Amino acid sequence: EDILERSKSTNEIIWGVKYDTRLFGMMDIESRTVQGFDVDIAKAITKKILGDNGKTEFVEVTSKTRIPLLKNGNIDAIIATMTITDERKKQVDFSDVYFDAGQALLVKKGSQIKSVDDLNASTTVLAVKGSTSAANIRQHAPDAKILELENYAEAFTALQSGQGDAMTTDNAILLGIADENPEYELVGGTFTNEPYGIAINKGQENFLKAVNQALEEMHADGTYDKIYQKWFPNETEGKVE
Amino acid sequence: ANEDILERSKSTNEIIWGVKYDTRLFGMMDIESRTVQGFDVDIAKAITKKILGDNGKTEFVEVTSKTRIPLLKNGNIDAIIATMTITDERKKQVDFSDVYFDAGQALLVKKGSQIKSVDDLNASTTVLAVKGSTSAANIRQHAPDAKILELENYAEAFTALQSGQGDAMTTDNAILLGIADENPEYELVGGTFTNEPYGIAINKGQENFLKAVNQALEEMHADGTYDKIYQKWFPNETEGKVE
Ligand SMILES: N[C@@H](CCC(=O)O)C(=O)O
Ligand SMILES: N[C@@H](CCC(=O)O)C(=O)O
Ligand SMILES: [Cl-]
Ligand SMILES: [Cl-]
Ligand SMILES: [Mg+2]
Ligand SMILES: [Mg+2]
Ligand SMILES: [Mg+2]
Repeated sequence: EDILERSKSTNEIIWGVKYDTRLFGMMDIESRTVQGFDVDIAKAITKKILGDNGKTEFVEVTSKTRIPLLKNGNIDAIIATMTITDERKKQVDFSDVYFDAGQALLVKKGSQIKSVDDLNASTTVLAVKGSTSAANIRQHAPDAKILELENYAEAFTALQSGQGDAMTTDNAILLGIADENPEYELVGGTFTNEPYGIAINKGQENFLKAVNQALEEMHADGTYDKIYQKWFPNETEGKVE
Repeated sequence: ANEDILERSKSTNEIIWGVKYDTRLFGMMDIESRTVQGFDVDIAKAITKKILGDNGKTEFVEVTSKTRIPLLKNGNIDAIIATMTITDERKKQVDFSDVYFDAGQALLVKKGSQIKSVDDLNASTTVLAVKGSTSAANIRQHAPDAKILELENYAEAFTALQSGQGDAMTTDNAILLGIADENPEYELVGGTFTNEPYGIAINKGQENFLKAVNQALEEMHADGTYDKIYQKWFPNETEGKVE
C-alpha cells in the first residue's frame, strides 16, 4: 500500500523512534511524551507533507526491532539515530542524511584514555550487544576486551561502577549522557562516520520522495536549523549544511 | 562567468573542472603521463559523461584552496572538485552539489609522539597547517592554545613535520592518508575531530548546471559508478563513502 496515499487518508504518519536516547528520542516522564531531535524532525516533516494539521504517531523501536517493524508496516518510517549503511540498503531505502554523527568514547573525567588508540589489551570497553558500535570497536581496538550490555542505560551503569574503562556509541548519543553526568566526558573525537538517515520500506518511492522534499523545504526555510539549534546549541559539527 | 554553462556546452561539448594538482588520491599531477589523477578527477570524468554523454570532454585546471573560489567566480572553470568542504560561509560564495565524500579533520605525527589526539595540543605544541586554510581555523577552535605554523602547501607542511618544525600536521584524514602511505615513519592519531563533507562547487547563477551535476551523481549512485570509483581509490577505507 502506498504510504503517501494512506497517510493522507488517516492524516497521520507513524514514526519509529527511540525511547531511551536523550537528545534524539527519549520518553519524558514529566510530559508523558517522547522528545528529542529525531522526534522534532519527524513532526516537521509530517507538517510539510500533510500540512499544519497533520498528525504524528510515535512507536518505540530499538536498533534490533526497527527494520522488522518497518518491513511489517507497523511504522511508516524509522527516525531513530540510524546510520545509513550499504548493508541496511539490502533491506530498506534511506532519505537524505539529516545528522552527521561518529562513533566515540565516554570516560570518567581524569581517565588516561584520550583516544581509540589508547584502547589496548589493558582496557575494557562497554558497548550495546548486537550493535554496530560493538562490531566497530572490535575492528578499531582489536585487543581491547569488549563487555556487551543490553542497552545504553545498563552500559552507563557499568561504566559508573568501574566494570569498564570506557563506553562507546555515537558521539551525539554519548553527549546526551555527558551533559547529564558532568563527571564524564567524551574523549578523542570520532573514529567512524555515522550519517543518520530516515529509513523507508522498499517499494515506497513516492513516500521517500515526499520525505526528501520535506527535508529540502526545511533546510530552505530554516526549520531544520531551528530544530538543530534547539537540541545541539553548543555543538555544530553534526549539522548538515 | 554569467554565460550559462549548460548552454555553452551545446557548442563546446566540454566541462572545465578545477582540481587539485598536489593532493594524492584526489587530484595529483602525474609527471610521466602529464595527466592529473585521483578520486576527484575520476568523479569529474564520470559526471561529464552523464551530463554530456559518451563523447563529452573534460578539461582540468589547477586550483588551490586559495585560488579555487576566485577562479570559479571569474568563470575560468565551471566547477570546483577539489577536496572542498561544504560550509554555510562558503554557501554565501558558491552553490554546492550533494556531498560526494565524507572526510574529517585529523592529525599526523611521527610514530611514538606523545600527541595522541587533538586533546593533546596546547601552548607547548606547534601544529602545521596550510596558510589561510580552514584546517588552521578548525585547530584554533578545537585546540585554542596550540601554536599554528601555516605553510604554503601540503608538501611544505609535511617537510616541516619531518624536520621537527612542528609537532603535528593537520588537514583532512583522507589527505593525510595520501601522505602517510608515502611515509611510514608517520601515522594518523586520534581519529577525526571535525566533519568535512566534500561538495562540488558551482558559481551562483548556474542552477541548470548544478541540477545536471546533482542528477549525474544520482545516476552514478544508482548504477554503481560511484561505488566503483570509490573502490578504486579507497579500497581499505570505508568511512569516506557516501552510501
Ligand atoms: N547510529 C548507529 C548506532 C546507534 C543505533 O544503533 O541507533 C547505528 O545506526 O548503528
Ligand atoms: N576539505 C578542507 C581542507 C582541504 C582543502 O582546503 O582543500 C577544506 O575544504 O577547507
Ligand atoms: Cl617516512
Ligand atoms: Cl552505495
Ligand atoms: Mg565524520
Ligand atoms: Mg558509511
Ligand atoms: Mg549508494
